[PDB]
Amino acid sequence: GSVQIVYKPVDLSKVTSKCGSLGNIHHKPGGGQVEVKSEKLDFKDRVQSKIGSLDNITHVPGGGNKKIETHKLTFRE
Amino acid sequence: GSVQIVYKPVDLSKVTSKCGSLGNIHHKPGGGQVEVKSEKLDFKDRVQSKIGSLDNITHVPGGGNKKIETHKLTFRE
Amino acid sequence: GSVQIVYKPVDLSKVTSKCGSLGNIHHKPGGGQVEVKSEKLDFKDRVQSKIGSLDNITHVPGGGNKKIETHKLTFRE
Amino acid sequence: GSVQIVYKPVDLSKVTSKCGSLGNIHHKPGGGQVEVKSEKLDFKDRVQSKIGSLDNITHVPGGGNKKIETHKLTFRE
Amino acid sequence: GSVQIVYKPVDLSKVTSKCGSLGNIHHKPGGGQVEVKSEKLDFKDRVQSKIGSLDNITHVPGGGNKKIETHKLTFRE
Amino acid sequence: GSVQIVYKPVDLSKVTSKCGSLGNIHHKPGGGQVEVKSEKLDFKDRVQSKIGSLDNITHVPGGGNKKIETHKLTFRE
Amino acid sequence: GSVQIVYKPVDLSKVTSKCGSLGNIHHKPGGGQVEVKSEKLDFKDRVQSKIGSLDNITHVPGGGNKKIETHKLTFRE
Amino acid sequence: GSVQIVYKPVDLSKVTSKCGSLGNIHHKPGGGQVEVKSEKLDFKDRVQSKIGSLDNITHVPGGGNKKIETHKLTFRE
Amino acid sequence: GSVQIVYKPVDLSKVTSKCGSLGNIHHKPGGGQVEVKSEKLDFKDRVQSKIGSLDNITHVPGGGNKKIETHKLTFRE
Amino acid sequence: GSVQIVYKPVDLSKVTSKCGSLGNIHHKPGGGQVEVKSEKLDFKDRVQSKIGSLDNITHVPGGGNKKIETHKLTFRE
Repeated sequence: GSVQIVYKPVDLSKVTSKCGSLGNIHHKPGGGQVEVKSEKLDFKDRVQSKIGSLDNITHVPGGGNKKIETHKLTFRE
Repeated sequence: GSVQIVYKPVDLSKVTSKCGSLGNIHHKPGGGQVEVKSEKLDFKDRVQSKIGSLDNITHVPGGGNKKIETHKLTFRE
Repeated sequence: GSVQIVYKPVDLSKVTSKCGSLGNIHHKPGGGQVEVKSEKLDFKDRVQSKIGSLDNITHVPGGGNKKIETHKLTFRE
Repeated sequence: GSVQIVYKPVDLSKVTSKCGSLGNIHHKPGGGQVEVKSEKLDFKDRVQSKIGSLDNITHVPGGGNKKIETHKLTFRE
Repeated sequence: GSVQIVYKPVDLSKVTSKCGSLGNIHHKPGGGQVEVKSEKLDFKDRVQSKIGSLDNITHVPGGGNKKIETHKLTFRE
Repeated sequence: GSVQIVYKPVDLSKVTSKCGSLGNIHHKPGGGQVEVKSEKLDFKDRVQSKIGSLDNITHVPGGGNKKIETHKLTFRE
Repeated sequence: GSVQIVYKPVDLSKVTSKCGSLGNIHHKPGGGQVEVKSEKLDFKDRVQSKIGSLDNITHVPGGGNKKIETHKLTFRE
Repeated sequence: GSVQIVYKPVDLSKVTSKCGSLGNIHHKPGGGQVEVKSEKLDFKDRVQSKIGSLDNITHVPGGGNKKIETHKLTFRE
Repeated sequence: GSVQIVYKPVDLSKVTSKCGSLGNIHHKPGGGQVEVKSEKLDFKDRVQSKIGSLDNITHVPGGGNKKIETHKLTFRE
Repeated sequence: GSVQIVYKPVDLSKVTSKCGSLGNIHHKPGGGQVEVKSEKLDFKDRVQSKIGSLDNITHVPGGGNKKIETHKLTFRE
C-alpha cells in the first residue's frame, strides 16, 4: 500500500500599497464615562474578559497591509 | 493500493492599492455614557466577554489591503 | 486500486484599487447613552458576548481591498 | 479500479476600482439611547450575543473591493 | 506499506508599502472616566481579565505591514 | 478682500499600447544627392529654416498614441 | 469682496491601442535630387521656412490615436 | 486682504507599452552625397538653420506613446 | 495682508515598457560623401546651425514612451 | 504682512523597462568621406554649429522611456 503525497503550493502573491500623502488626521472625541456595577466575578477555565474599558485609538499605518497564510497537512492511518 | 496525491496550487495573485492623497479625516464624536449593572458573573469553559466598553477608533491605513490564504490536506485511511 | 489526485489550481487574480484623492471625512456623531441592567450572567462552553458597548469607528483605508482564498483536499478510505 | 482526478481550475479574474475623487463625507447623527433590561442570562454551547450596542461607523475605503474564493475536493471510498 | 510525504511549499510573496508623507496626526480626546464596582473576584484556571482600563493609543507605523505564516505537518499511525 | 484659489485637478489617465509583433521593417532608399549653393542668406530675430533637405523617414511605432492636456487658471486684476 | 475659485477637473481618460501584428513595411524610394540656388533671402521676426524639400515619410503606427484637451479658467477684472 | 492659494494636483497617470517581439529591422540606404557651397550666411539673434541635409531615419519604438501635461496657475495683480 | 501659498502636487505616475525580444537590427548604409566649401559664415547672438549633414539613424527602443509634465504657480504683484 | 509658502510636492513616480532579450544588432556602414574646406568662419556670442557631419547612429535601448517633470513656484512683488 504505497502512499505518496507531494505538497508543493507555489506562492508569488503580492500585497502592495502606494500612498502619496497621508496627513491631517484629527481624533478629538468628547470625554466618555463608563460605570460598571457588579458584586461577584467567578471566572473559570478559559475566560477572556474585559470590564469597564474606554479606548481612544488612532491607528494610522503607512501601509497596514496584511497577508495571512496557513498550510496544514494531516495524515492518519 | 497505490495512492498518489499531488497538491501544487500556484498563486500569482495581487492585492494592490494606489492612493494619491489621503487626508483631512476628522473623528470628533460627542461624549458617550455606558452604564452596566449586574450582580453575578459566572463565566466558564471558553467565554470571550466584553462588558461596558466605549471605543473611539480612527483607523486610517495607507493601504489596509488583506490577503488571507488557507490550504488544508487531510488524509485518513 | 490505484488512486491519483492532482490538485493544481492556478490563480493569477488581481484585486486592485486606484484612488486619486480620499479626503474631507467628518465623523461627528452626537453623544450616545447605553444602559444595560441584568442580575445573573452564567455563560458556559463557547460564548462570545458583548454587553453595553458604544463604538465610534472611522475606518478610512487607502485601498481596503481583500482577497480570501481557501483550498481543502479531504481524503478518506 | 483506477481513479484519476485532475483538479486544475485556472483563475485570471480581476476585481478593480478606479475613483478619481472620494471626499466630503459627513457622518453626523444625533445622539441615540439604548436601554436593555433583563434578569437572567444563561448562554451555553456556541452563542454569539450582543446586547445593548450603539455603533457609529464611517467606513470609507479607497477601493473596498473583495474577492472570496473557495476550493474543496472531497474523496471518500 | 511505504509512505512518502514531500512537503515543499515555495513562498515568494511580498507585503509592501510606500508612503510619501505621513504627518499631521492629532490625537486629542477629552478626559474619560471609568468606575468599576465589585466585591469578590475569584478567577481560576486560565483567565485573562482586564478591569477598569482607559487607553489612549497613537499607533503610527511607517509601514505596519504584517505577514503571518503557519505550516503544520501532522502524522499519526 | 479675501481671495481663495483651490487648484487640485485629478488625473488618472492612461496612454497605453499593446503590440503582438513589430517586425520585418525594411528601409532601403536609393542614394540621394543634395547640392546647395547659398550666398547672402540674412536671417534675423526668431527664424527656423530648412534649405536643401532630403529626409527619408520610416516611423513605425507599436503605439504612437499621444495625449496633450493643458490646464490654465488665470487670475488677473 | 470675497472671491473663491475651485478648480478640480477629474480626468480618467484612456488613449489605447492594440495591434496583433505590425510587420512587412518596405520603404524603398528612388534617389531624390535637390538643388537649391538661394541668394538674398532676408527673413525677419518669427518665420518658419522650408525651401527645396523632398520628404519621403512612411508613418505606420499600430495606434496613432490622440487626445488634445484644453482647460482654461480666466478671471479678469 | 488675505490671499490663500492651494495647489495640489494629483497625477496617477501611466504611459505604458507592451510588445511581444521587436525584430528584423533593416536600414540599408544607398550612399548619399551632400555638397554645400555657402558664402556670406549672416545669421543673427535666435536662428535655427539646416542647410544641405540628407537624413535617413528609421524609428521603430515598441511603444512611442507620449503624454504632455501642462499646469499653470497665474495670480497677477 | 496675509498670503498663504500651499504647493503640494502628488505624482504617482509610471512610464513603463515591456518587450519580449528586441533583436535582429541591421544598420548597413552605403558610404556617404559630404563636401562643404564654407567661407564668410558670420553667425551672431543665439544660433543653432547644421551645414552639410548626412545622418543615418536607426532608433529602435523597446519602449520609447515619454511623459512631459510642467507645473507652474506664478504670484506676481 | 505675513507670507507663508509651503512647497512639498510628492513624487512616487517610476520609469521602468523590461526586456527579455536584446541581441543581434549589426552596425556595418560603408566608409564615409568628409572633406571640409572652411575659411573666415566668424562665429560670435552663443553659437552651436555642425559643419561637414556624417553620423551613423544605431540606438537600440531596451527601454528608452523618459519623464521630464518641471515644477516652478514664483513669488514676485
